[PDB]
Amino acid sequence: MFKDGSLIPYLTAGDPDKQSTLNFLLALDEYAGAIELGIPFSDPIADGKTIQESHYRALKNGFKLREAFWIVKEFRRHSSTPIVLMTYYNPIYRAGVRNFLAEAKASGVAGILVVDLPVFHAKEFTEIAREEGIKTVFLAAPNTPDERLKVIDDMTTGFVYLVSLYGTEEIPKTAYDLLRRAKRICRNKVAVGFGVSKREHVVSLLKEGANGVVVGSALVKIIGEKGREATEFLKKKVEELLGI
Repeated sequence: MFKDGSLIPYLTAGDPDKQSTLNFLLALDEYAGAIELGIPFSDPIADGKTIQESHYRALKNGFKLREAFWIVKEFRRHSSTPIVLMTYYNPIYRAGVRNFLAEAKASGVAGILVVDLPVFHAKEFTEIAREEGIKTVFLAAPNTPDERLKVIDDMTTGFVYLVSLYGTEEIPKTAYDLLRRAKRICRNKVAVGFGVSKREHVVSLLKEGANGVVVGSALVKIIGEKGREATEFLKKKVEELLGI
């Protein structure tokens, strides 16, 4: 979904509020190959500490599901950078898969990543996503075996998102091994969420074959600290990571 060498910011919708999120997106767009917008959830058990706290913040401040769509829709007026909605299944399930995906599209979403999509539902979900015009993004962690990477690559229409709960401050070996395995298997492009915090991380990861590098925790850490005034600090952290 993005150019090779792309940096992909991840932001939590409504952290600290929907207007600020929108502001952060507009400020980072010029460096983005694509953007992951996370829908906060009460039990984000698949995320690392930093991102989990951002979900807590967003929810405490009163985030409401469709505000995520408001954000995408407003962003669309200014830019066409691909946006991938990242969510837990619960919200989608409760709202009705097709309804959600349909609403997602109408607002401008290009792709969707369902963190904990039950395998039992993968098939129908992907079919509906295709019908509704939304590209799929599936996640794989270091404990994902080659056979599953393949099943994942065959269902993916957007890109494969490789993650590492490991944290770091070096990229863990197990993260690199996942990347190496994926490139040897995936036809789709792959993006990596290995918690980059330094310029050397971005350089290395792209050099090792990542088509794109997601930058989430780094960005979210500044937002948890600066609140609405995070903007400028965000632009500096991305420039730092890009060597500019």
